Formats: sequence, structure tokens, C-alpha cells
Amino acid sequence: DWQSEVEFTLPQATMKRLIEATQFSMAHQDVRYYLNGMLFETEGEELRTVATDGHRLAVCSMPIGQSLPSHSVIVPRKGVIELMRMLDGGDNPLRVQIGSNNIRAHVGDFIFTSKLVDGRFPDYRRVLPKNPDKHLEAGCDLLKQAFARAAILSNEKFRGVRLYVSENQLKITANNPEQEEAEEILDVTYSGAEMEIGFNVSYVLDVLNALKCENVRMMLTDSVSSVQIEDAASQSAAYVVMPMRL
Amino acid sequence: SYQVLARKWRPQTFADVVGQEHVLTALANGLSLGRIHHAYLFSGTRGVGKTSIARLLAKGLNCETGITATPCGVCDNCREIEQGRFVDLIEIDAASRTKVEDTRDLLDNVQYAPARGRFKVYLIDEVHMLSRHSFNALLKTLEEPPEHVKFLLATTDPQKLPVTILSRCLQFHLKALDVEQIRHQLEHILNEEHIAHEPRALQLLARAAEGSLRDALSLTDQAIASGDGQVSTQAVSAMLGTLDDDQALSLVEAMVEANGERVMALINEAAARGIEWEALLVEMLGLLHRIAMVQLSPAALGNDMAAIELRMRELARTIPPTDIQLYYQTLLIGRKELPYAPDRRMGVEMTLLRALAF
Amino acid sequence: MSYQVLARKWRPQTFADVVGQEHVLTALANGLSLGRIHHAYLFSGTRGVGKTSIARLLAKGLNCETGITATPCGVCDNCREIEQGRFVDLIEIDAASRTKVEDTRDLLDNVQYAPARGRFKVYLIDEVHMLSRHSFNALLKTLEEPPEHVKFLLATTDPQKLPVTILSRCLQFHLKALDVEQIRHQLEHILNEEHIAHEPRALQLLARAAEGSLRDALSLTDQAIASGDGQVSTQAVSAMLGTLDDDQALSLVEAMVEANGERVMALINEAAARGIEWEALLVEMLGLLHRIAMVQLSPAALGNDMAAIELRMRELARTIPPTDIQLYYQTLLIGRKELPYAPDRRMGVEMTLLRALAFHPRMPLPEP
Amino acid sequence: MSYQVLARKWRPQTFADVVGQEHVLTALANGLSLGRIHHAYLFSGTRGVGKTSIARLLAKGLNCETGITATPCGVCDNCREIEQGRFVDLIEIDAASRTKVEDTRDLLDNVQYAPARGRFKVYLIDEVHMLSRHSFNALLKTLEEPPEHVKFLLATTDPQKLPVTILSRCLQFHLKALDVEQIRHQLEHILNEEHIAHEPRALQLLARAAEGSLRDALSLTDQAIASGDGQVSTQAVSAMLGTLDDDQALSLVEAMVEANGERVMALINEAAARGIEWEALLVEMLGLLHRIAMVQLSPAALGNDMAAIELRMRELARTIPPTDIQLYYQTLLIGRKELPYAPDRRMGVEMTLLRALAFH
Amino acid sequence: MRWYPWLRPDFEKLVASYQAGRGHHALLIQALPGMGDDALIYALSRYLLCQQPQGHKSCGHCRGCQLMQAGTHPDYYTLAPEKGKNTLGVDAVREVTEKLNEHARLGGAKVVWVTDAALLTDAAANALLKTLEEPPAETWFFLATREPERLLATLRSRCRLHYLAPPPEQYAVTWLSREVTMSQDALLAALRLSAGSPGAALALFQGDNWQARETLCQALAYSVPSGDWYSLLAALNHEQAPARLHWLATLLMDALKRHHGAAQVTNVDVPGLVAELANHLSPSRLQAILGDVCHIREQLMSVTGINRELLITDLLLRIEHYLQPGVVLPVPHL
Ligand SMILES: Nc1ncnc2c1ncn2[C@@H]1O[C@H](COP(=O)(O)OP(=O)(O)O)[C@@H](O)[C@H]1O
Ligand SMILES: Nc1ncnc2c1ncn2[C@@H]1O[C@H](COP(=O)(O)OP(=O)(O)O)[C@@H](O)[C@H]1O
Ligand SMILES: Nc1ncnc2c1ncn2[C@@H]1O[C@H](COP(=O)(O)OP(=O)(O)O)[C@@H](O)[C@H]1O
Ligand code: BEF
Ligand code: BEF
Ligand code: BEF
Ligand SMILES: [Mg+2]
Ligand SMILES: [Mg+2]
Ligand SMILES: [Zn+2]
Ligand SMILES: [Zn+2]
Ligand SMILES: [Zn+2]
Ligand SMILES: [Zn+2]
Repeated sequence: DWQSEVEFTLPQATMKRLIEATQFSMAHQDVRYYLNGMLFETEGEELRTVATDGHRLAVCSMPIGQSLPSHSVIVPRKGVIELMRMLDGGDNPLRVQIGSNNIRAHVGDFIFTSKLVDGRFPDYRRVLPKNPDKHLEAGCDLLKQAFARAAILSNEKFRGVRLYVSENQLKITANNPEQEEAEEILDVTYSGAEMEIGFNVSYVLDVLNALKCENVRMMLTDSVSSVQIEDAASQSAAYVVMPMRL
Repeated sequence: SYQVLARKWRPQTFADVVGQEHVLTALANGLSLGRIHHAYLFSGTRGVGKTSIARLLAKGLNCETGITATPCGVCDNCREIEQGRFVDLIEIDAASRTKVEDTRDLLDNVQYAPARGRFKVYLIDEVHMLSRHSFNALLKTLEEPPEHVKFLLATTDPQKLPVTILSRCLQFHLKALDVEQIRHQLEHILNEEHIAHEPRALQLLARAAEGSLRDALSLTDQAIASGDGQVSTQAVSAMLGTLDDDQALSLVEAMVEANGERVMALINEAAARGIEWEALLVEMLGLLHRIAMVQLSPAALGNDMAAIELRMRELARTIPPTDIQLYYQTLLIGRKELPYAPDRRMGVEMTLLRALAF
Repeated sequence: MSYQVLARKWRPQTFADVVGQEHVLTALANGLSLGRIHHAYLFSGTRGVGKTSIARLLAKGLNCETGITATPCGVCDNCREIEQGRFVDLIEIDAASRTKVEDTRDLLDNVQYAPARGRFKVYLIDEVHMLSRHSFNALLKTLEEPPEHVKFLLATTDPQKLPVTILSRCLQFHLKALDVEQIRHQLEHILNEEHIAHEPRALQLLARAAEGSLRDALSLTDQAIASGDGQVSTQAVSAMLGTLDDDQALSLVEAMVEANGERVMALINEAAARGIEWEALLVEMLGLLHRIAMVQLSPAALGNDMAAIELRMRELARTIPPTDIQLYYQTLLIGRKELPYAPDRRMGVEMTLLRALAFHPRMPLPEP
Repeated sequence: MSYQVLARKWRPQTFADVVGQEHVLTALANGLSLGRIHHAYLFSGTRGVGKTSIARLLAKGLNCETGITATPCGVCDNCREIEQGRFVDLIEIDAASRTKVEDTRDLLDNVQYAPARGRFKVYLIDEVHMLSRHSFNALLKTLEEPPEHVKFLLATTDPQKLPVTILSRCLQFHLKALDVEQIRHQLEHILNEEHIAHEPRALQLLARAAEGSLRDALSLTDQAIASGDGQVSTQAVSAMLGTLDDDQALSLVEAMVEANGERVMALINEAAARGIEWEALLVEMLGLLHRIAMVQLSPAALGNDMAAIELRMRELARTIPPTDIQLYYQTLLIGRKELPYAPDRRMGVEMTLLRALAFH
Repeated sequence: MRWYPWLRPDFEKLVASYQAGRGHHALLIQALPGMGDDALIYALSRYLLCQQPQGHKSCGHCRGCQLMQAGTHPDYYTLAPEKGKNTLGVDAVREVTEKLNEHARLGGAKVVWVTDAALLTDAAANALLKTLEEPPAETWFFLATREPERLLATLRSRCRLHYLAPPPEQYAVTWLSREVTMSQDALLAALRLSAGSPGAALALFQGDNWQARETLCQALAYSVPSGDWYSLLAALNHEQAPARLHWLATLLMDALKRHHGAAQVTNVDVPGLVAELANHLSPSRLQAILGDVCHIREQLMSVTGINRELLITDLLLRIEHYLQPGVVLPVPHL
């Protein structure tokens, strides 16, 4: 017995990209039960996948070419992990079935079934900063290498880096409970006021890993608001990192 | 989307809270004056409003119309907090999550800036149920939290909390709601919900609930569930298993004269009617108290029970006050011991027969 | 504006600020002046007496850039990042997360490292009694001799739970609970410094309400300020605490002693309309009764407060023999214990008072 | 301007500088001089008695260019490298740190390798009683046939938890807790050499408060000097010991028995200033009364736990009739029963003591 | 489990509220052992998880009905202690709480049954508080207990308390006579010892426990005329101290009733024993013995890991001491 509220006929590589964009920013056994999963949203010809845990947000909004009614459901962490475990990089036309309570996927010769979390996912639109005035655009690989270099001495129990933004140079500074300092400098093109902003280097590195592009743009508002990260030449997926207190 | 009386009538503004004015005034003035603590512990018995007041404080603190003592209730933050879907309001049950890894989860979660609201609010229920490990590891985060983190605590009994935990939080003691306040709240709720009610039934429900509005609303819901959805005196009496003053007065006069036959036969008949032994002892103590009242002052006598005052005055006249006090103490001890007896009827029989041998 | 909480804003930052604890203050100042700085300290006291604050002050004094001064001297960089909570030399460690020896060993293998821009690496192991015996004996060796740059500050509430071996290798300093006069003095300092009008009676009631700590006094003072509109009054403080007007309970105990029923009834049914919880009425009466019992013991036990009704305290002590006071106190205590099982709280209080009346040692109720 | 801690600055360096434990020192000297040293020496005493000091001195005697002897030399290479804590093959292990059988096995894989310096590879394990049973068995197995230049030194505060089989492998020494005289004399010598003004009564108070441990005496001496600006007078030590006083229950029993109301009030107010839980105070008062009754029944009812205040307990047992003890116990029992429902328990305990005093 | 005839009207008084859509999400049923509260909970759960009900009854072979009969309904929840223990821990209710957050597997209701709320640890109760107060949509709870007062106050504050009134004494006697065949006095003894619970009377009769009651009666027939209550040890110390002590206390209660002459007593099967107890024992001694027996039964029921044999031996020795003249007898106080 099944009433398909929302039916997708979508390439399996497309949803592979969608989930891989937002899989890492997910809550594991969090107190907020509605966050222990991932939001599937449907808006016209656009499919959106949102995932957050209170410190990260990852939204991937991709057109599919087929128009569907707007909808929003939450699939638990186990279901999406199982889907990724089963999803491959082929050409089989995947078929998503969205009902009132369950998620189903016909994938070539396999069927994936799961329940849905009974809750309302938070509105991601207000999480995104509303004044993305400052822009840091730099090569993705250079940023990844610099962050990994600064995170070499960072501990698992203390993982966090401070970004000093200046006229051109971007400084990444990392400390540790052992009280030893690491510093990296980059020639990112920028124009704005000097600022200091602290984030967990693991989350930023995961965001960069999710972006397989030549360069990225970070949108910044002030020292206490969240930072957005996006492809400098595409708007298919955006990421939000909440700053840490210093 | 049907909701039972309690949750369907959860207070949504400071003007909708019954009683608790001594904490509501301080809360509203703290919101308005800009003096806001980082840790509030609302402590009281069941069904007095600790969770409701905590949620109202959470709504007011992070309303995007500014920190206000009167939340709009239509804004994004207010609706999300009311529905419980707000990320910056983390509702934790201490018993469910009392572990070292959960404490570390709280400690590393409080370090990140709030996602949506002004402040990251932690509402922990039954806080006294944490482990000593959790209490001691959470001392600093309640003493000097970050600028954007505020804690709300709610325990049924502060005595089981560590005293160092109590020292570093704002103590809001919620008094048990008065009978008149409870009855007026039932009247308002039933009028707003178009449910027929009788003042005697409301009085019985208010007295039955021991100063707790959630208990009053549960008993109310029971009253609607029995007797075609009407709060009537007969239905409430049948539900509570209460009895009028005649039976209890007959029992007391039989017991005071040491009439074993009459006392035992009356207890047998009472068991046959399926009455409440706890209610029977409650009426016992009430009638003994009124006997002592008449003994103290002749005018200190009830007016509703004018039909039975004839034997009432005679019994109050013929019995010394000390014997009445002894009977009252024995019946009170029996009521206290009643839950632990092999049977409720057996325990009340023990109490009454002990009272007989005086 | 923001008005940072009194405890957070008015935390002491100098040995000229800490009220009370004269012994530990003198010890720290004199030892720092003489340069005899022990490597292990044990601040032991009840909650909110100043162990953490005094420890931070000692850490400030040790690592002032100007030099080794008794009090934290002219607050330089190190001192001001200390007071901001930022690390210069303060490794603040909760013992609840490092009870296992597998983490104490990790703590110990990091101690042998020079501090950054500081003269010491001051370890603040709070609630130190929560460690495990294995962890105690593991850090035993480091306690007996740490590196020259490592100092140990241990703060706990119950030193009895500590093993005697670690207790040996620590300077023990016990912090007595602050007297009510010192608490009231500090609260008056705070309210004068915050431009908030205050009443002496309200401050006295708040100081009594705090059980010897200034943290509870400050939280209560913040609650009283919230109850008002930026001021504290006797009405506001009494409503916050729930304590009734001593005249009412004192008239009630007088009427119980004099064995008149009508006055008792009038007092109780007037107190019913004042919105005072009945159990606190019984508690206040029992407190008064024990106060007269203590007056009987000695004129020393009157109280600096209760002056408005002290003459009547003394008169009741003179009139009533101790046996009658014991009888009344026992009756009221039994009544309060029986109160939850009474038909009504007012019913229970009334019956308890009437029972005290009926079994009155001198004027019992007339009997048929 | 060193002003170092007097605890370790005054650790013994030669066996002649150790206070007490004379029989142990004689036995070690006899073993070092004429006999063959046993393959394992275990030490058991109290806190701050000298155990680790004696073990370190014995290790110094083992490794030295003068040879294996009792009083080897002064300022030699090995003796200095031990005194500075920088000696290589003088392994120092905390048993609690290595209770795991795997860590113990890794430790016992090092015995085969030859010492880097000196003659004997000395292992010094502290609080050996806390080793796991498997680790203890492995230690016994490596102790039955140790290498000809590998020796073990073990210390523990409570040897009662050690299995009896440890006696089959190692020679044990028990160090007696120092009396008031030895501790007082050693503190007097330390103060005289450090040029610290002092009074004999202050030294006696420090020694009595030490309760047998010389490390406790040194710590209390450091606190007394710190508070008294070097001038260690009787009044200073008395006041700072009163700040640390916790015999409140015993003093309460003594004063309540003596019908001293003002003394009981002062002591109960002091206990309130101490922030002591009242229920615990009342239950330990009940325990003290019960112990008095038992020692009245038989002198052997007392043990070493109350060997700090046994004099006053014996006097109380001698002077107080059993009927008074029973009455006081009943009064305190009913006081504890009625305590929770009383007002603020600071005054409930007071009034229970009032009821006790009423039996005069 | 099994269904009972007199048990129908209460079920009809609850399922009607549930069909009206105005039923409470948390229903706490107060019923004595053997009353049949489990029958109500199971029948109501079957009705709730049924897709298309037929007259407020489970409708034969429904998919929900089929999965209920198979006992593997995904949306059905059972909370019972592990058979090797007598308490319900934190994790048992925690998995229920965390796995209740998801939607119903079959798209219907989500029904949870706690087998005995008394067995719940206070931590489990506090964990279940949040889910009881504000359950998700189409979520229903069922709790059962012998006495709601023993439950946590805040636990029962969130549930509507239903009461299962025991059937009339004559009807219960008729049912017992229909099931078991023996004298009416034995039926009355079983009923009044079971606090009016006929299921408990069936449990007493079917097992050997009634024969143990007879053994205790014989041991008392020798025990009271000679002051040899210690010999009752073997009659009481067989893994059933609450039941045997309850019978003994009820015999003492019947003797006390025989003093203050009453028309009805419990132990009607042994009137001679009751007469002997009344005649050979002082009424104050009877009071003390009954109180001490009740207190010892309470201590046996409450404390876990206690020695039954030592407690019963001490009880018997105290009774023997009470038998001697001039002994101060206890009285309940405070
Ligand atoms: N002061 C109050 N005003 C109005 N309703 C109340 C009040 N206190 C309790 N209630 C009722 O009780 C229900 C539960 O209240 P809650 O605030 O959770 O009590 P608690 O302090 O025990 O958590 C509410 O849904 C509301 O119906
Ligand atoms: N001696 C004192 N002088 C002044 N304020 C004090 C003192 N002791 C405690 N306080 C108050 O208590 C607050 C916290 O004190 P704290 O030192 O943390 O006590 P603790 O010893 O329990 O950690 C301080 O901010 C201060 O207002
Ligand atoms: N017999 C002693 N002679 C000299 N100093 C001693 C003696 N006993 C204890 N001490 C002092 O106490 C300090 C610690 O002694 P230690 O031998 O470690 O005690 P423990 O028996 O508890 O391990 C030593 O540095 C020394 O100053
Ligand atoms: F039911 Be409440 F939270 F005490
Ligand atoms: F550190 Be204290 F006990 F608040
Ligand atoms: F080092 Be000891 F055993 F205190
Ligand atoms: Mg609540
Ligand atoms: Mg040692
Ligand atoms: Zn709003
Ligand atoms: Zn400085
Ligand atoms: Zn040498
Ligand atoms: Zn069906």
C-alpha cells in the first residue's frame, strides 16, 4: 500500500552528488531528534538536500528538469547511509518514492526502503547569512592544503583555527592544549576590513572536500555571524559554518 | 491534531499563566530591564508551570523583535520554540542523558555560536537525576558560560541537587496553585471550550488535585471521558469515589464510642459500595477537625452541613479534646501507612481497629 | 544594557577585594612576599566561599610581569587575560572528566614543558575529590615533586574523601563560611556600586537567606532586583523568600502560649488571606520556638536581627519553662511532619495548633 | 632567594639522617655489609613515614663506585644522579599507573637487559598493593629467579591487601609511624638549621597534629612559617590548626556530657562555619557514642582507627555510666529521626543537643 | 493473559473515548494482581493498531491484526524487565524513546505498553516523562500497577487514572465455584485474602500455595496454645514470605475482629483457629504481632537481596518475646 506523494525519476549519479554534498554535515545521536537525518525538499524543477547539526549546514540545490509539487521530508541517518552504501556511479535511472511516512528507492535491480523522522526540519534560508558582503575567493586546493597544514598539530579534543582576514593575505592560526602555534598565509584576493573569525578546521576542511572545484568563494558578514562557503563559479550547493567563541 | 487539556492549554504568554506572580513579575522585569541571568532553575511540584515558564522565558529571550517580556507568538523564533523545532533550544532529559560522553557533548556544543536565535538555550528537565560526574563536570559551564549560552533547569526537588549547583543558578520556587486559582482556571478553560460544568464539580476537582493544575486537568479529562462529556457533580463524585458527610460521620460516631460491630459493618458496607479508602480517611480527618473546631468555639461550625449539625454538636460536646486529637493522629498515621499495607481495605481496617482500642 | 551578573562582574580580582577568609589571604600574601611558594595547594570549603576566585588571584600574583608580589600587583597583560578567562598560565581542569588514570597520565606527561609568556603553568584541578584512587596515586609522584614551572592548585568541598597520602603533600587551607554581616556588607557595596536603591531590612533578610556563601547571596540579590525595578525593598525581598511578617507568627505563638483559641483563629484566618504558604508558617513558628529555647540556654543566642521583637523574645523566655517549650516544639514538629497527609494544608496547620492548645501544659482546653 | 619547599629540600641523603626506623636501618646495613642482599625488598609503612626515602638510599648504596655498602660516599656520580632524580636505570614506577597486565609485562621485559650504569638495575614501585592480581603473579614469577644484577624495591601504605605469597619472594620491612618526640626533634633540627624562630609548644602542636607522619609535620611547618612570617609562635600554630580542626563531633560529645551549654553552642557554630553536613555530624556522633559503649564493655573494642583520640575516648568510657550513654544515644537517635522536618538543620541539631543537655 | 467476563464494561468505557478521538495518550490502569489489566491493555492496543475497527473490536484478520497475532508488529511496543531481573532499566525505555521518534511503520498508531509501572526504575520513569507529557502524533501509552501511589508523582501526573473495580463478592464466588470445586468457605478465604481479586484466588488455588496455607494453619494450631511460634519457620520460609506473612497477619486481623465482634472475617475456613487466637492472646499483643508481621512483610517486599530466613526467624523470636507477660508492646507513631 503506497501513495507516492512525490515521485522522482532522476539519474542516480545526480543524487549521489546531492547526498555526498551534504552527508558529512549531519547529526549523530544528537539530542535534537529531527537533526538525526537529512531533509529532502522539492520546489518545482529543483531538488534540494539539506543537512545540519547545529554547527554546520550543507544545502545542495540542483535542477532536475522535471516539475514536482513543493515538499519536505526528513530521512534518518541510517537510511541515507544505506543508500550511499548501495548507490554506485552508474547510469541506472533511479526512482524515488516519497509518501507520508516512508522513503523508497527503485535502483536498477535493487529496492531501498526506510521510514521518515516525524518532525519539521528547520528553515535553512534564515540560517544563511542575510548580508554576504565580504568575499574571499581563492583556489580550493590551496585552501585545502593550507588548512591541512595548519591542522597538523591540532588535537582531536581541541580542533579549531582563527582566520585573520586582511587586505590580501589570509592568516590561519591554530593553537593546542600543549600551547604551540601554527600559522599559514595565503594570497587570497580580497578587499575589506581586517577581521578575526574562529571555526572548527575539521568542518571547513570537510566543506572544501565536498567542493571539487578550482576555486571557492567564502561570504562573510562580521566576526560573530556564520560564514557561507560556495563554488566561485556555481550556485548549486552552499555551506554554512557557525563561528566558535574565543 | 487533537490535544488533551494540559498541552492544548499550555500558557503561551506571561498573561496566560495561572498564579506564580512572584516569579512572573521578576521574570518580566528581568527581561525588560536587561538584567538576565545565564542559569535559571524553576523548582516546584508537578503541574505548576516550570516547563511552561521556562518555554516562555526562552521565547522572550530570543525574539527577533528584541528581548521582550511579551513575546509576539507570530514570529519565526516564537513559533519554532512553541513547536519545539528550534535548534538553539536544546531540551534534554537528565535521566536519559547522564553519561560522560553526553557531558562532553554539552561542553563542546556550548562553544559554537547559535544557529538562529540570539542565545543558545539549554532546557534540562529533572536535573537532579544527573550523575555526580555530570554535575561536577558541568560546574564551570553554569558558572561562567559563553556570552551566548543560557541554561534553564527544572527539578521536582532541589534537595537532591548538589548545593554547589544551586549556588550558581537563579532559584524560582513555584508555589502549588491554590484551590480557587485552580477552579477559576477550570471554569475559564471549560467556558472557552464550550463544555457544560457545575460549580460543585469544579470544587471537587480542584480539591482532589493537590495544588497541581496538570492533575486538575487530567481529572477533568477523566470527567469528560465519563458522563457524555459533561463536568457534573454526580460524574465527578463517581470518578473520585467520594462520599458525603453522612457516612463518615456515622463511622466517626461509631468509632468514638468503641462500637466494634457498627464500625466493622460500616467498613464492610463501604467496601461493598467500592468507595475510596483514602477518601474515607480524608473525610475522617476533616470531620474530626470540625469536631475540634466546634469544641474550641461554638460558632466555628460549618453552615452547609446544617442537617447533620445536631449529632455533630452533641459529639463535640461529649468527647474530650485530647481523645479527638488522639483519633486524628491515629487516622493520619493510618493514612500515611495506607499505601504500604498488604491491602488498602486491610490497612484502613488496621487503623480503625487500632483507634477502637483506646 | 547588559548588566553582567553580579557574580561574574563582581568576582574579586585582588586580595584587597576578597571579604573574609583572612587566614588564606594572609597565608598567600605572606608566602608570596617571602618567596616560599609551595607547589601544591588545597583550598577546601563549602560552595561559594571563594576557593576558585582566590586561586585565580594567587595565579595572577605568581605571574605578574612586574614581579613576584603578594597581591596581584599592577595588572599587566598576564593578569588581565587571566581575569578575562583567557589562558596565560591557568590550566583549569575539571576532575570529573579525568577521574580515570588513563587521562591523569596524559595530564602528567604534558607537565614537563615550559610555560608560554608565564612564570608558571598553574594547574587548577577543581573538585579534586572526584578523582579515582588510581589517579591519585598516579599523580602522587608529580605532586611530591613537579617541575619548577608547574604549580598545583586543588580546590574541593569535602577534604575527607581525599586519601591521606595526597593530603600530606599539599598546603591545606580551609575557607570558613562568611558571616551574615560580611554578606550584607558586600551586597551593600554591590548596590552602591550599581546605583540601585536599597533598604537595610531587605539586605539583612537577603544576607540571612544566604547560608554563609556570597554566591547564593548574589543570586538572591539578582532575583530581588528582578522582583523590583532596579531596587530592592523589604516587600520585594519578603515576597521573594516567602517569609511572613514576624508580628503574625509571633502573635500566633503568643496566643498558643496564652491558651486562647479565638485569638489563634483570628490570626490564622487573617494569615490565610495574605498569601503565605502554611508550611512556612509552621516553619517560622518552629524557628521562633527554638529561638526562645536558645534564649533560655543563653542570652548569647538572640540574634543581632529580630530586634523589633527581641523584648518579647525575652519575655516569653522568662515566662515559659523549658519543658513547655519542648512540648510545643515537639507538637509543632509532629504537626509539620504530618501536614502532607492532612486533608488540607490550612486544615493541618489549624489542627496542629489546636492540638498544642488541647495538650497545653498549664491551661488545657476545658473537657466535659 | 630560593625559599624552596622544606619537604624535599630536607629529604635524607645518608642513612644517618633518617629519623626513626632504627631496626630497619640496622637490618639494611647488616645486609649491605656482611650478608648477601636479598633479591627483593618490600617496604610498608604509613603516609610520610620514610618508605621511598629508605628505598632510594638503599638504591644509592647498591650502585656506587665505592661498592655495595651502607654509607657509600658523598657527592659521587651515582649518588648525585639519584638525588637529582636524573638516574637512568633507577626506574621509578607508580603501580596505579601500570596496573594493567600488559604494561606490567612490558615493564618486566626490561629486567633481562643489563644496567646502563652502576652495578644493579633497581626498580622502585610505589603503592605496590594496587597492582592487579595477574600483574602481581607476573611480578612474583619474575622475582623467583631474577638476574644476578637486577633488584626490586616495593612500597605500599597498606600491606594487608598484598597476598601472603609476596612474603615467599621478598623480604619485607615495616616502618613504625613516628611518635611525637622524634617528629618534634627532627622539626626542631630543621628549624634550627634553617634559622627559623620557634617555640617548643608550637613544635609540640605541629607534631601532635602530624599524627605520626613526618611529611605531614613538614607541610604543617611550611604553612605555619607562611602564615607567621617565619615567627612560629604557639598562638599562630594553634589558630591555624583550629582553622583545620575537624574533631567537632568528639568535642560536642565531650561538652554535651559535661553539660556545658556555651561550649556546645560555640562548637556547633564553628561546625556551621565549617560547612559540615548536619546529618553526617549526627550519625558520626552516634558512632562515637556507640564506640564509647563498646569500649566500656571491653577494652579491646577500640582499634587503630581511633588511635589519634584514644586517650579522650578511654577517659570518656571510664567516667560516663552506661545509662547516660544509652540516654544520650536515644536522644540523638530521635533527633536524627526528627531532623529532616525541623527548620534549617543548623538549629535542629542545636535543639537535639539541647534535649541531650536537658538530662542534667 | 486471559479475558474476564466482568471486565468488559471498563473496556467499553475506554474504547469509546478512544474512538471519539478524545482519548488520553497515557492511560494508567490501577488494578490488583489477577484483576485483568493486561487484558485491557492488550485488547486496547489491538484495537488501536487495527486499521478498520469493527464495532470497537479487533476485526479478525486485518494486516494490523495479523501482525498483532504474530507478535511482531513494528509499531507495537512492550516494556518488560529481562527475565533474569525484576527492574526496568534506563536503556530499555531509552531505545523505545529514541525509536518512537520515527513515523509509524504501517502509517497507523504507535502504541506502547509498560507491563508494570511499579517495576520501573526512577531513572526509567524520569526518561519516560518527556514522551508521556508530549508524545508525537498518533502515539498512545498504557501503564499498569497494583497501586498508583507507589508510582512517581510526576509519572502519574501525566496519565489519566482508570480504576478496575473488583467484581461483587457473590459474583466472584460464583466464578470461583465455576472454575474450582471446593467448599464456599475456602472460596471466601481466597477472595478476602486476595483483596477481592478472583484471578489471584485462581492463582492461589491452582498452585500448591493453598496447601502451604493449610500447613501454616496446622502449625498455628500447635503454635498458639503452647507459645512455640518459632516452629512456624518452615511454614513461612519458602520463597513466598509476603504471601505467608499476609495470611498470618490476616489471621491475626480476624482474631482482632473476633474481639470487637464482627459479622464478617477473612479466614472463615478456620473459625476454630481464629477462636484460639482470640482466646489465648491479649488484644494488645495481637496488635503488636500484627503490626510487626506487616512491617516485616513490607521489609521483605522492599529490600532486594535480603535474607528471608533471618528476617522470619527474628520475627518469630520477637513474637515469642511479646508473648511473655510484662513486655512493652510497640505502637505505630509519627
Ligand atoms: N501556572 C499555570 N498556568 C496555566 N496552566 C498551567 C500552570 N501550571 C501548569 N499548568 C498546566 O499544566 C500542564 C503542564 O504544565 P508544566 O508547566 O509542564 O508543569 P511542570 O512544572 O511540572 O513541568 C500545562 O500544559 C498547563 O495545562
Ligand atoms: N571571599 C569572597 N569575597 C568576595 N566575593 C566572594 C567571596 N567568596 C565568594 N564570593 C562571590 O562568589 C562568586 C563565586 O565565588 P567562587 O570563588 O567561585 O566560590 P568557589 O570557592 O565555590 O568556587 C564570586 O563571584 C563572588 O561574588
Ligand atoms: N624517616 C624520615 N627521615 C627524614 N625525612 C622523612 C622521614 N620520613 C618522611 N620524611 C619526609 O617526608 C617526605 C616524604 O617522605 P616519604 O618517605 O615519601 O613518605 P612515604 O612513606 O609516605 O612514601 C620526605 O621527603 C622527607 O622529607
Ligand atoms: F511535572 Be513537572 F515538570 F514537575
Ligand atoms: F567552587 Be564553588 F563550590 F562554587
Ligand atoms: F608516600 Be606516602 F605513602 F604518603
Ligand atoms: Mg516540566
Ligand atoms: Mg610514597
Ligand atoms: Zn516573537
Ligand atoms: Zn600583572
Ligand atoms: Zn656514592
Ligand atoms: Zn484489524
